[PDB]
Amino acid sequence: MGHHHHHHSHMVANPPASKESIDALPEILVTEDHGAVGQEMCCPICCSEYVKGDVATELPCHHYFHKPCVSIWLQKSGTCPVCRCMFPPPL
Ligand SMILES: [Zn+2]
Ligand SMILES: [Zn+2]
Repeated sequence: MGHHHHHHSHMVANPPASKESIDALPEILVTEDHGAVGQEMCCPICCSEYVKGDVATELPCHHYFHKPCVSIWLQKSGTCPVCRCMFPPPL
């Protein structure tokens, strides 16, 4: 039920991460035996599936995405799309 649309969440906005902190994340080469990596078979950011050849990574809050796309997202929204937790992780 989306009757009241509070589109802008948070009173204070979350800052974007630095590339250095993202590049330091574990690089997971998506192999052909990996149709899904710790989640669905689809990378929400790309609305596309996981196949051999793409580069995945794991956010410290245990959430997998493609490194290429998450590196841009984290510097744009600085939040894990699935849990809305900040990156780098809050305290
Ligand atoms: Zn992706
Ligand atoms: Zn997360």
